This record gives sequence, C-alpha cells and structure tokens, in this order.
Amino acid sequence: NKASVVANQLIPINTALTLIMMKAEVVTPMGIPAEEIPNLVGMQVNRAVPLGTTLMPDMVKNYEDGTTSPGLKSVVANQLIPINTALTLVMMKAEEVSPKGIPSEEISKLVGMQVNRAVYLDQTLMPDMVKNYE
Repeated sequence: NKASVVANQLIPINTALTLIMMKAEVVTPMGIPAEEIPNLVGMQVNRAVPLGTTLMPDMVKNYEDGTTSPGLKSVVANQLIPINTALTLVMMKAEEVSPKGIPSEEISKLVGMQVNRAVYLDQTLMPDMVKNYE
C-alpha cells in the first residue's frame, strides 16, 4: 500500500546504503517500508544486491529494531570485529533478531572474550564461530 524502501542502484556485499541508493517506491514485494529510513540507512547487506531490490529482512541481518518484545534476544556484533579480538558488551548488542545463535545468558562470563573467527558488522553470534564458547 505505502512506498517500500527499494535500492535504485546495485549494491555490493557488506555496504552501508545511502539516501541516493535508498528509493521509497511503491513496488513489490513489500519488504521494509521507509518508516525507519534513518535506522535502515547505512545497513550492511550479506550479499550483492541487484538494481531495484526491495529491503528484504532475510538478506539483511540486524537492519533495525523491528521486533517489539525481546525474550529471544541473541548477542549480535553491531560493529566489525577482526579475528582474535577481546570484544565486550560495548560492541556486542543482544537484541531479538534471527537467527538465534548464542543468547546473552553467559555473556557476563564471556565479556571481553577473544573470537577465533573474523566478525563482520551487525551479525548474530553463533556457537559454531566461537570455539571457546561454554
């Protein structure tokens, strides 16, 4: 019904979108609308986006706070962290997002733990990536 956020140009992998790249056109499929334009802008995609691609929640990891109640809030790396780096709650954001990798129940004991793999922008933390997880 309303205008959806569809990228006008083609975007590469892991790239923050801009105002010129984000176009509010009324087209399908209806992915994410332009309500959280300031929150969705500069989001990093998981793969290459073609031209005229609508905002899809399955292609973007943590695009914005679309979920209302937390409950199943999993830890997510809001910023990019290099391999083997003691990251703490500052860069870790445990919010309700999919998929549900590792919850924030033992984060207090792993605060400032060194990861064994490379971490990208807003990505969900998983037990398969961390080899020193409890």
